[PDB]
Amino acid sequence: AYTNSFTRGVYYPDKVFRSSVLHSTQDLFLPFFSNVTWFHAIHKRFDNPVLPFNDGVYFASTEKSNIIRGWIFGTTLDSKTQSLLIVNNATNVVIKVCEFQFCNDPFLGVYYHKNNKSWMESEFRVYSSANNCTFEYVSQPFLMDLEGKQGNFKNLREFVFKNIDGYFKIYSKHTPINLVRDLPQGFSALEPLVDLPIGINITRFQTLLASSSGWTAGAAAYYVGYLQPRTFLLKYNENGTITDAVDCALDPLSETKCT
Amino acid sequence: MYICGDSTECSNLLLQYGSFCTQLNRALTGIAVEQDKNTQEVFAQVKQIYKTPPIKDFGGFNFSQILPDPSKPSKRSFIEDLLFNKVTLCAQKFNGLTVLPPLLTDEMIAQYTSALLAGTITSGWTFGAGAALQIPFAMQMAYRFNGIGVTQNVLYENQKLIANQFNSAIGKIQDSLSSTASALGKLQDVVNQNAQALNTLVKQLSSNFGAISSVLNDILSRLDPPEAEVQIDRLITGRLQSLQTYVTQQLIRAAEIRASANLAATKMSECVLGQSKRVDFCGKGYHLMSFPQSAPHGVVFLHVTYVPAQEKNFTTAPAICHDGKAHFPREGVFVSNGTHWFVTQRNFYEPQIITTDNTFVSGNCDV
Amino acid sequence: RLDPPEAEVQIDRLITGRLQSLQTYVTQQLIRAAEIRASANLAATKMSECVLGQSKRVDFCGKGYHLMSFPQSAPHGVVFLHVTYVPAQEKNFTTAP
Amino acid sequence: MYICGDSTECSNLLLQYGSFCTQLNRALTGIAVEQDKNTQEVFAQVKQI
Amino acid sequence: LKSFTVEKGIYQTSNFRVQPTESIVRFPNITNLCPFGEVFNATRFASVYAWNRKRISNCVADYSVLYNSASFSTFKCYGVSPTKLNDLCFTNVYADSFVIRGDEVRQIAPGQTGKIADYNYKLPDDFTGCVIAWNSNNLDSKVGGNYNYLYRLFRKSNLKPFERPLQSYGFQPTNGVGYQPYRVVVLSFELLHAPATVCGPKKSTNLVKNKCVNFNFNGLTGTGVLTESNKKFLPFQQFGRDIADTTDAVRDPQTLEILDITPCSFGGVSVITPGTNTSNQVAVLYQGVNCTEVPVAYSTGSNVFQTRAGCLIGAEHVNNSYECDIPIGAGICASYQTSQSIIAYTMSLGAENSVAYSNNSIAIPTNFTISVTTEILPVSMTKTSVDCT
Ligand SMILES: *[C@@H]1O[C@H](CO)[C@@H](O[C@@H]2O[C@H](CO)[C@@H](O[C@@H]3O[C@H](CO[C@H]4O[C@H](CO)[C@@H](O)[C@H](O)[C@@H]4O)[C@@H](O)[C@H](O)[C@@H]3O)[C@H](O)[C@H]2NC(C)=O)[C@H](O)[C@H]1NC(C)=O
Ligand SMILES: *[C@@H]1O[C@H](CO)[C@@H](O[C@@H]2O[C@H](CO)[C@@H](O[C@@H]3O[C@H](CO[C@H]4O[C@H](CO)[C@@H](O)[C@H](O)[C@@H]4O)[C@@H](O)[C@H](O)[C@@H]3O)[C@H](O)[C@H]2NC(C)=O)[C@H](O)[C@H]1NC(C)=O
Ligand SMILES: *[C@@H]1O[C@H](CO)[C@@H](O[C@@H]2O[C@H](CO)[C@@H](O[C@@H]3O[C@H](CO)[C@@H](O)[C@H](O)[C@@H]3O)[C@H](O)[C@H]2NC(C)=O)[C@H](O[C@@H]2O[C@@H](C)[C@@H](O)[C@@H](O)[C@@H]2O)[C@H]1NC(C)=O
Ligand SMILES: *[C@@H]1O[C@H](CO)[C@@H](O[C@@H]2O[C@H](CO)[C@@H](O[C@@H]3O[C@H](CO)[C@@H](O)[C@H](O)[C@@H]3O)[C@H](O)[C@H]2NC(C)=O)[C@H](O)[C@H]1NC(C)=O
Ligand SMILES: *[C@@H]1O[C@H](CO)[C@@H](O[C@@H]2O[C@H](CO)[C@@H](O)[C@H](O)[C@H]2NC(C)=O)[C@H](O)[C@H]1NC(C)=O
Ligand SMILES: *[C@@H]1O[C@H](CO)[C@@H](O[C@@H]2O[C@H](CO)[C@@H](O)[C@H](O)[C@H]2NC(C)=O)[C@H](O)[C@H]1NC(C)=O
Ligand SMILES: *[C@@H]1O[C@H](CO)[C@@H](O[C@@H]2O[C@H](CO)[C@@H](O)[C@H](O)[C@H]2NC(C)=O)[C@H](O)[C@H]1NC(C)=O
Ligand SMILES: *[C@@H]1O[C@H](CO)[C@@H](O[C@@H]2O[C@H](CO)[C@@H](O)[C@H](O)[C@H]2NC(C)=O)[C@H](O)[C@H]1NC(C)=O
Ligand SMILES: *[C@@H]1O[C@H](CO)[C@@H](O)[C@H](O)[C@H]1NC(C)=O
Ligand SMILES: *[C@@H]1O[C@H](CO)[C@@H](O)[C@H](O)[C@H]1NC(C)=O
Ligand SMILES: *[C@@H]1O[C@H](CO)[C@@H](O)[C@H](O)[C@H]1NC(C)=O
Ligand SMILES: *[C@@H]1O[C@H](CO)[C@@H](O)[C@H](O)[C@H]1NC(C)=O
Ligand SMILES: *[C@@H]1O[C@H](CO)[C@@H](O)[C@H](O)[C@H]1NC(C)=O
Repeated sequence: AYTNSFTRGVYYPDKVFRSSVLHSTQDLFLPFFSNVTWFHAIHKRFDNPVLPFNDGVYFASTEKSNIIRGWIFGTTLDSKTQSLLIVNNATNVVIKVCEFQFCNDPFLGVYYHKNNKSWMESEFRVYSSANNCTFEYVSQPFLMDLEGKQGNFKNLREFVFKNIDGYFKIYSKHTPINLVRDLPQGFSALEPLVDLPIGINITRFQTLLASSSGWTAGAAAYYVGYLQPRTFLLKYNENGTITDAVDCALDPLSETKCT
Repeated sequence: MYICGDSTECSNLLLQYGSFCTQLNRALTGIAVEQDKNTQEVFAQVKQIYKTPPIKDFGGFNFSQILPDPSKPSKRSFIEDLLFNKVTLCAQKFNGLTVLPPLLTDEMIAQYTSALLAGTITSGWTFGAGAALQIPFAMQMAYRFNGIGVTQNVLYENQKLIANQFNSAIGKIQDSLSSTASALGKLQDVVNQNAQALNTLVKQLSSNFGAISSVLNDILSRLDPPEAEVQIDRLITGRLQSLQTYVTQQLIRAAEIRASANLAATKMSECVLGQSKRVDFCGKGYHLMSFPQSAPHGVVFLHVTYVPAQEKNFTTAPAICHDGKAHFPREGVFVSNGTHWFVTQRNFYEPQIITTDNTFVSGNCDV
Repeated sequence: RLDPPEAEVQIDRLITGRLQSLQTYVTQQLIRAAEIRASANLAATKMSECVLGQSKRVDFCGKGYHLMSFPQSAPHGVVFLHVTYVPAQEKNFTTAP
Repeated sequence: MYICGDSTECSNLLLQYGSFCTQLNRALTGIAVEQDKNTQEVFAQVKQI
Repeated sequence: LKSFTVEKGIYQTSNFRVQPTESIVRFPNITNLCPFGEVFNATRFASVYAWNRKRISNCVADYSVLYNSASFSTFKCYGVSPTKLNDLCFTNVYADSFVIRGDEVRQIAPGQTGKIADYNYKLPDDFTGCVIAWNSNNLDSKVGGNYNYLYRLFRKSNLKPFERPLQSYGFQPTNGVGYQPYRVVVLSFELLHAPATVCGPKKSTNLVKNKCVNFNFNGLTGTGVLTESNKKFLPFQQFGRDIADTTDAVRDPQTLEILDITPCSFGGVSVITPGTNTSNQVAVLYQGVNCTEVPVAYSTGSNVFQTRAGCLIGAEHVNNSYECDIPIGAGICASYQTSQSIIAYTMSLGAENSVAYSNNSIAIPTNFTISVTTEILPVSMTKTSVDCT
């Protein structure tokens, strides 16, 4: 589905504390109402495609229980060039920038409630094979609200992935909402989550999930969008939290507003 | 400081160029002196200081809202305080940007305007010519009516109605200025122009002007004398040009401001200290007097004017013949809606019997 | 002291400095001319309205009531002698409308 | 169109020089508005044809 | 004024600026460390024949944690120094870890002599790795003597730059001075070859407040007064900027708090005096400045008065009213009077008067006085022309 965003994809660009200051910034931004690609993770049918990392990727999803464990980033994804593994769970990540040799289905693959629903871990293709490595990082044993607690969907795991002059940055934000329908209208800035002076280039990125013919279709939606160089007027509240934003290129009204 | 403060390199390299700062010092100092002077002419036009008497027995004319109230710490008019509240907008010091407070104080200007209004109401137009001479306000209004060629009698014949109309008008202007703010656009724009000019001047500090960076300290730390100079001279050049630009439009704005100030001083000395005759100069309609009120960096005038409202037309004749001789009106004009002929003052319908004293003879009828 | 090739740099530096100083002087000169011309227009108006005639404008031809004035040439300037009437002593009475 | 007429590189270069031409544009815009204002003030002194 | 005599009045003079009081350096502490602790301190190294080659990047080449060691005898680089490694960022660092004969420590250094040196470790002609000599006899020692670290590499073919003696039975503590086994550790790093991904450590000092000090916080160098501030920074925002996009607030890196920046006082200075022959007593004024700091640079004073437009020195205050003679600002004016001294006061706007308003009396003049007054107006100035050339 060629959906359209409304106001999402806004992340804090800097560490500057601006109090009640309306500041303009020209940078990679996801355009307002930009048409974005919708994906339904089908649990034979599997929506796990390798999509281009066209210089800045905006991922969004409300899933629960960490169905999508992590990301694969690379320009070869076949151990020829060092690739980034970002498989994550409750405690910490196992960030791994290594010339890893991936598999066709390189993920743990916990297929619960799918075959006949008792419990187990199916495979361990998370570690397919490796030509070498070059570096690995393990983050703090945190505990983020990414586990399975549905209630009313409030785990909006929007993620901004950037790789500029070698520094790879990840912005994120947990946004609670109530409407269980498609992305509701609202404003919520995405704070930086992790910076990494990796120094590599990513051309293709693939998802990591957690022939199932006959099983019901998967119930999980996530959106992919691509940022583009645009100018945004960002409103820093008294307490330096971005509360509103405008894009000149949207329409003449926004153009005159920002000018 | 503004260009390259806190550097011996800054000092010596600026010394290389010469005396540009030297000139610009007087450049801005003359502007400041001119501001202070302009204030001096516009306001301090009185030798002595006057004070209103306690008894506000102005023939029923209400002087209060404009008048000072002892209660408030600032002895401003009600309207002047309202204007102060209406008009609205100090982090720029960081680069030697200094604001010199006006020599006078809003309090001093308030006292000056208070004395001006008091002297006006008390002694008509004489105080300007010299020592103020007490007069009845009604007498002054009669003299103004004469000045616009209006017979005094009407003034007394409608004293109460005139007072009521004046009171309603002053209240209405009070309410209008209280509600809307667009009237103060001129002063708001002046303030905004100044602020934006200073703000942009500050902004220019961040430009490399083709240099590797816009941080003189970073240039000094990273580079050694030769290429440090190669970059620093370029930065100095750019900041220099920005500064002369700023000084220039400051000069031009000050020039036009001085022209406006001279115009305002003339308006003061003419509308206020006397009853002029230049059409529309003292506002639209037939000018009577005016009342000044200070505002931050500006002045406000309350032009009071007469305006005819209702009309009743007639038929006229150039002159009259009584005994084969031509009689003409001394003043006014003849008028007849048929039945009878009369003469009246031009600016008011006051029919009168035509008689010997009203008119004067000249020649015979045929011509 | 310097061969023409490198000396060109210093020559350009001095050229730029002298020309920019000259144009700054020109701008100052023309603004001075602007205000002096405004003053001259004012002076001509005063000449016509006070010398050639008796104006009613308040304090336009000097303080007090204006009677007439005289001109006097001055180097690059002019002087006016304003003759004015002014009451001196005042004694007050009782009035009626 | 004058300083760097139709040149992306020249525009990028002039970007380092602040907003001088921006201020100049503001000024000339004010000049044109002043022209119109002068015309209005000097001519349309009456509001009844 | 380029004159031996000056007219009575006020005249602008050289400005004044509060010079800094001291310097302060506040920085975070020793951060993450590159894999150097292992290279220059470990229980076991690699074999001489299998001389270790470790690529190091994406870390902090913290020289502080490395140079805190005192076992080194002479640890300096021919082109750089460890001390100034705080503000140096590396691309990649190669670590060479192997155990050899003690006498072979220098033979690992570039520009050495001996055919037994290149047998196990060839000497490249452009080696920037600084040589380090340190004691590792205990680490390399074994009771009977370790012969496993042999130098059997006797390849006849010439050895290229980084293409991949046995006078003691084994590595024993009984080896004499200069003969005990030594672990050769060299930080062979190159710049301009790989993208910058390694940066250096930092150093900090104590804190001060309410003083014009040259503060350096996280590389931000600037002079000002540091005062505790109630502004609430965000958990990740360490500084704030004003509408002018200029730093105004800074959060301490070490402690978690917010501090303001207040550049220490400065402002014009001017002199007020009567005519030269009139007297030789002067008044000094500091526009937009306070007497709090006037003793910085007449420092005694003994006659000081605060004013909205600055604090005056060397003049006497008067609580009387007179016409302004030399304006000062904020309705303050100076005059020279009686013994004679300079005095300041509140200007007398004018003598108070109050007309006997009765709207029943009329003041009619009895007579008049004709007056003559002068008016002066420029009408022109001298022409001028120039040859541009
Ligand atoms: C010229 O116009 C001025 C109008 O401001 C006259 O000053 C007086 O101003 C007050 C309003 O502040 C007018 O109304 C008075 O209001 C006060 C208090 O205001 C409110 O509270 C009282 C109850 O305490 C209530 O009665 C009022 O209506 C307000 O709700 C009252 O205490 C007064 O009694 C009075 O109502 C005055 O009317 C107004 N006085 C006059 C004569 O207009 C000023 O006096 C006028 N100058 C002359 C010479 O007439
Ligand atoms: C326009 O026509 C009006 C009609 O009245 C004029 O009124 C004027 O009013 C005065 C008196 O108030 C007249 O003088 C005398 O008026 C009395 C009675 O007044 C009216 O009635 C008589 C007829 O009974 C009529 O002749 C008057 O004109 C008045 O209309 C008369 O009994 C006397 O004979 C004597 O007229 C004025 O004569 C009268 N003026 C005129 C022209 O009629 C009003 O003046 C007129 N306006 C102008 C500018 O001419
Ligand atoms: C660099 O300088 C010294 C090196 O030891 C440390 O600074 C100060 O040391 C104090 C005593 O160890 C610490 O006081 C404690 O602070 C904690 C903070 O949660 C309190 O819970 C505890 O009750 C003590 O008050 C203090 O942490 C620290 N303060 C300052 C301004 O420096 C410090 O070394 C550090 O040690 C640990 C605690 C980590 O912070 C390391 O990253 C670091 O090496 C360094 N100062 C810093 C980071 O600001
Ligand atoms: C930056 O500061 C503002 C307030 O200064 C934060 O918004 C919230 O506004 C109110 C009014 O000041 C603050 O007081 C009260 O806090 C309690 C919770 O402690 C809350 O229940 C009240 O309704 C009221 O908000 C409040 O502390 C403040 N923050 C919160 C969470 O309530 C603004 O959120 C701050 N910006 C940040 C944290 O990014
Ligand atoms: C969450 O993630 C961490 C890894 O980031 C997991 O760490 C495990 O710890 C043990 C002992 O160190 C290792 O043997 C395992 O290989 C790690 N598990 C992996 C890599 O999958 C941690 O166990 C995870 N916790 C949960 C509840 O999933
Ligand atoms: C006032 O002058 C007008 C002009 O003729 C006289 O007649 C009026 O003419 C205008 C149009 O020109 C019409 O609008 C009116 O309806 C006309 N009114 C009448 C009564 O004719 C008018 O008579 C004059 N009034 C006088 C002399 O009293
Ligand atoms: C006007 O007539 C009255 C007659 O009483 C006098 O008023 C005096 O006016 C002066 C103002 O200069 C005051 O100083 C006196 O206090 C007033 N005295 C009285 C009794 O009113 C005086 O004869 C005349 N005023 C003049 C010439 O100024
Ligand atoms: C000049 O400095 C003194 C203090 O050094 C100012 O007086 C007050 O001093 C107390 C000391 O606790 C402060 O709390 C006040 O804030 C100070 N007031 C001000 C306005 O700073 C004195 O007022 C200062 N004079 C000026 C700035 O003109
Ligand atoms: C995205 O959605 C909008 C609205 O339907 C549509 O105009 C636009 O063509 C879509 N983008 C595509 C098809 O690429
Ligand atoms: C396994 O068995 C049950 C039998 O009813 C069936 O509901 C389901 O389709 C199968 N898959 C599960 C439980 O995931
Ligand atoms: C891993 O080992 C091989 C040699 O066996 C080497 O070529 C490669 O550079 C090593 N590291 C990576 C990231 O490929
Ligand atoms: C200063 O000027 C002269 C010469 O010093 C001197 O006679 C005079 O007393 C002084 N000025 C005045 C106005 O007295
Ligand atoms: C003037 O009088 C006031 C009140 O007595 C006093 O506070 C002040 O110190 C006096 N100033 C001088 C110069 O006498």
